[PDB]
Amino acid sequence: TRPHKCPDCDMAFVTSGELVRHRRYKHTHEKPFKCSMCDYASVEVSKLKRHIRSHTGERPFQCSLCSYASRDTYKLKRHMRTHSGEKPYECYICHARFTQSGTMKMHILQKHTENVAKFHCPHCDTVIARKSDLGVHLRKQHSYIEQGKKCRYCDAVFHERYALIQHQKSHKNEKRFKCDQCDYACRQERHMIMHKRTHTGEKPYACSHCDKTFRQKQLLDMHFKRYHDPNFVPAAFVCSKCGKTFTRRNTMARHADNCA
DNA sequence: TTAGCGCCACCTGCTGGTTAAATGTGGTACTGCAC
DNA sequence: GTGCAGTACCACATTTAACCAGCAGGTGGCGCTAA
Ligand code: NA
Ligand code: NA
Ligand SMILES: [Zn+2]
Ligand SMILES: [Zn+2]
Ligand SMILES: [Zn+2]
Ligand SMILES: [Zn+2]
Ligand SMILES: [Zn+2]
Ligand SMILES: [Zn+2]
Ligand SMILES: [Zn+2]
Ligand SMILES: [Zn+2]
Ligand SMILES: [Zn+2]
Repeated sequence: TRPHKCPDCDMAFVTSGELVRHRRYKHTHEKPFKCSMCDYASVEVSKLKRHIRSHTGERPFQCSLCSYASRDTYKLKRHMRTHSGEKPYECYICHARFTQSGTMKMHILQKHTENVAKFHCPHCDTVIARKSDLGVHLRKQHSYIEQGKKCRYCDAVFHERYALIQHQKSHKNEKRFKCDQCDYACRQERHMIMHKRTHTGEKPYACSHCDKTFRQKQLLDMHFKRYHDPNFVPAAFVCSKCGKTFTRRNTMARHADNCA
């Protein structure tokens, strides 16, 4: 039961080899064998093996059910959870199960904690929680475009999407449509079409029970509902101080406020 | 002693489905004015 | 009062990007063995 103990820390190990290796990890901090490619070194030979494999790209073990070959056995074991499911880790609050420990840690941090430090965009004012989400934001909004992208409503050309969106947000209080015969302007195409119809005098809309024609659909609907609906009675608003009748609402107030 | 192996975690990073905020559409009242 | 013309609400349908769980690559720590 742990014959050996580390003098400089609290760890106790059964064998001399295990305690020595623990001393290598935390106390000796030596680098006898490093990689032939870079300056990285390790304590165990298998760590240098997998580092060399990452340098070269060798995948020893292949998945039984899929076409994935892993450089390490633990990678294959974790991959097997894709086919088997079997989410080991469980949240202690919402009791949700997750396949990887990091997934559970991120879930608990971002779903059951209020004050969590967040990342700030180096180029814009947006604030994001996850660094991966920040990378997506940078790669989408802040990416550079060689060919550029013209503004939707002007001849301005931008290379960063964030700049393009910020420019296009300045055109949301503008009447692009302008009549060629007068100074009238509007924001929706239907209004411009109606104005040009009034300019030309065209009345495309026609009543189906009379000879009358209209320049707008709403006008024809109101005429039909008035002069072709026997069971219709107009709304009459009565002054509360004198009693005389008024049809439109605003006129009734115009009389009631000045009535005696 | 010592390399090998197995397990486990930690750290980092990418990626599609989900969803909620933002935004564009169009039906339908709603007034100003000329008659 | 009313019809025409232009405007104003606003419920609704897209649009878009953060949210989030699902994944994989590189490294650090430990417990035994057989070699
Ligand atoms: Na409109
Ligand atoms: Na996924
Ligand atoms: Zn120690
Ligand atoms: Zn190396
Ligand atoms: Zn598989
Ligand atoms: Zn949870
Ligand atoms: Zn940004
Ligand atoms: Zn513009
Ligand atoms: Zn005009
Ligand atoms: Zn009619
Ligand atoms: Zn009155």
